[PDB]
Amino acid sequence: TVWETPIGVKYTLCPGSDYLQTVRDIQSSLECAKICDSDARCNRAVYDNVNKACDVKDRFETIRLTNDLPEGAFISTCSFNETSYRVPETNAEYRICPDTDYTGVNAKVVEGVTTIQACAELCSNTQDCRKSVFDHINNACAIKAAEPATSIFWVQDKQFSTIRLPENIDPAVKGKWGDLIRLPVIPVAAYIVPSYPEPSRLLFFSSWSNDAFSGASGMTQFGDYDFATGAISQRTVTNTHHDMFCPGISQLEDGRILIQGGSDADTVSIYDPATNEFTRGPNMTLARGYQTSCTLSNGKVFTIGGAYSGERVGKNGEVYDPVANAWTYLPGADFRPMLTNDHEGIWREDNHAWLFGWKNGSIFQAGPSKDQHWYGIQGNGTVAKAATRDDDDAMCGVWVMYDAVAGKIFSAGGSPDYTDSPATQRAHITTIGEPNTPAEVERVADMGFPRGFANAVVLPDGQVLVTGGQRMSLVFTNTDGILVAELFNPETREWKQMAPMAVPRNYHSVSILLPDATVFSGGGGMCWVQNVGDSTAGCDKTVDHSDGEIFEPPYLFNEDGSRAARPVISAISADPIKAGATLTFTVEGVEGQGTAALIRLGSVTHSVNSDQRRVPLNVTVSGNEYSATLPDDYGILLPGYYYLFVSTPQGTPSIAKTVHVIL
Ligand SMILES: *[C@@H]1O[C@H](CO)[C@@H](O)[C@H](O)[C@H]1NC(C)=O
Ligand code: NA
Repeated sequence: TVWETPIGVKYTLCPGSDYLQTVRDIQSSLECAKICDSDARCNRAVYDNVNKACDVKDRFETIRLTNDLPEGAFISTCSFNETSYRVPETNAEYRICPDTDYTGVNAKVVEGVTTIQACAELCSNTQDCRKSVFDHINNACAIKAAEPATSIFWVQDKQFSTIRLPENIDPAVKGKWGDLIRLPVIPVAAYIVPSYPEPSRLLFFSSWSNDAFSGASGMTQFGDYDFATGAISQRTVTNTHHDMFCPGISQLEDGRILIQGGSDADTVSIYDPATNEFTRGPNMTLARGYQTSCTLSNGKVFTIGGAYSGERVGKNGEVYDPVANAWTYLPGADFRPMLTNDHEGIWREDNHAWLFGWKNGSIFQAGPSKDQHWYGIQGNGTVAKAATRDDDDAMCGVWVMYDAVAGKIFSAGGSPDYTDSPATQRAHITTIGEPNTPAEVERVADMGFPRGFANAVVLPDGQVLVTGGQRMSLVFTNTDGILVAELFNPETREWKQMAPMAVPRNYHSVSILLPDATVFSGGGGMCWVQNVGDSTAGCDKTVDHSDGEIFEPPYLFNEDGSRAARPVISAISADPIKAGATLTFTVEGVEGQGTAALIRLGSVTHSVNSDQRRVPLNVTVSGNEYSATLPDDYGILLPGYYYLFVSTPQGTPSIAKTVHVIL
């Protein structure tokens, strides 16, 4: 049986079970349960039908706390009924969420506060109190330290109640986060499934466990999130003998997803959206993990680096040809020029290269190494310096091609070492034109927050949303996770701070652009255990975030906070299209002339998204009939699957329609 209190707390009564307070003249299970709920310390109690007594820890019956979320779960909204509370003679009202805590630095902790009301009163008498916590077990009141200088998290915990002064957030300025979406496996890696008329599914994957990894295992846990309908499922992919944790990821011309190395460091898996199945690729010429791969102008996939797994040495380039179905080793694609200097040595130094497919089968490497390089696949491979981005390495910085037409790359954050490393606020616009000629680098305004292990996406208007990351790179921690998202506007070279997300998204988190021009932010954590099947019970679960949250940017909102009217792409052929061809589509529901941009479908892991890029379009209109001449350079318009967004003149985007660019 399950009893639900008047605020929504849940207890599970199992008649016939046994396992601080012992109350007699209790007639039933329900009564003992009501005793359990009275006591902030009570997770489990025993009803004794024989002696008619209730023990707060057959002849007996057990009572167990069983909320929809477990104790210690991060929340974005009160799980239970909230109350308002105004401090007498104050004209200052607070929301109170029972059975929850605010974790993080305290401005003050005060002993001998015996009621929630006295805790609210203390908050009212403390300058700059926006969040306080009442400790039901110890009779103490904590005032939380000021945000966003400090990061404060909202956790489900019966010991406490939270007290807050609501902040008015204008979504027309700051966007809006939805609530946490619980997932079966930590989304350490994710990709949009190509589909017509628009994608509806995000696949995501961890390792052999939903919240743990080891080494080679031959299995990956996947989740499948239909963001159209909210349906979620999971599967264990074993048929490719591939633990896909810590891989390279690239989308092929035909929208198949090439997942390369990681825990099974020499294994390759190909996801086919048409079948929803994985097939074995050919083994890589070199075993690799934590490498980046990029799809090229000719549909081949280049990769370099990957010392995380396989041999613990620098890894030269190689290239996959999906038509020959072959890997070729490229020793002339030398790892040495692209190394960082890391306190953990070569294991780290060749990891997570900022790689972009460009003109004539070239590769631009934008970082994270101080120096930028051109790589190529001709002969045995090529390498040359292109520019100096910065005076330090920015390992796991964010980076995105926000304007492929103008060769524009934005990068921000990262840390000089992979871990135990203060993150930078530095940001840069890199401009590329002719491959194997100098790049240009312009330092732009610093980020408002230092961020290691952040994520970034380009939006239809060319702005870049940076989500999560932490002030100091500390693998597998929540520590000083930034919750405030930042929007960088390349037109003004300005940052704006957005609404805060609920959960820190640091190491092993992702972000990715959804077809409604919202951003999924999720994941974080994972536990290392020595062997496949070992117990995770000794793992710090507070750093695991088997969930995500979706950000609506400012462009989705009118000045009054209502949802702005979106253009509708009412008709577009599902036929593939070549570079230089004319895309035509019908647009309804726009006042004045829409703009159009293509955004390549994303794939993401370890602060690496080598599949996304924005290709802005010029359109001409005859009535409701739009036409755009696609760039004729496959270095700009990479093959594969794209979102087509039509935006109002004020910058509100349509739901995307899928466009397939072919060779
Ligand atoms: C992958 O293929 C290569 C070439 O046959 C082989 O020698 C290697 O052992 C294979 N490795 C794995 C890890 O399957
Ligand atoms: Na370093």
